[PDB]
Amino acid sequence: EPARVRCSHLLVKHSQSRRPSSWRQEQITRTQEEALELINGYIQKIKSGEEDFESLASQFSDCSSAKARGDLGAFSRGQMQKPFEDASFALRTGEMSGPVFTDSGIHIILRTE
Ligand SMILES: *c1ncc([N+](=O)[O-])c(N(CC(C)(C)C)[C@@H]2CCS(=O)(=O)C2)n1
Repeated sequence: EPARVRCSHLLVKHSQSRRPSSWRQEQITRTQEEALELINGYIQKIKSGEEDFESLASQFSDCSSAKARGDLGAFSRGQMQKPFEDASFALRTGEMSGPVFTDSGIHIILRTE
């Protein structure tokens, strides 16, 4: 394990997220059940090749990271929410997580460095 990893991510918020608003939608109205459907449907399109992960993150991620195509940069442990941190460090570079639940919402993660 390295001291830091670099990941991109796509976040789908829901109405019970920590902050139920984003850059692309002033009030998040969708249920967590609908947030996961989207996450799972993004995963299948990324696996089929129909969709590109960073194109999707730049259009639909409810996180400000979307303006950088999903990239967060490099981070060590002790910084992000534990579920995101653990999931990110359990990835090989170039590997894409399944769903990841944090207080912010539901995440797909892709380790790059
Ligand atoms: C979304 N876009 C950017 C970004 N960031 O600036 O790193 C985050 N972010 C970190 C902050 C705490 C907002 C600085 C996420 C918070 C939830 S997370 O653990 O998935 C990382 N989010």
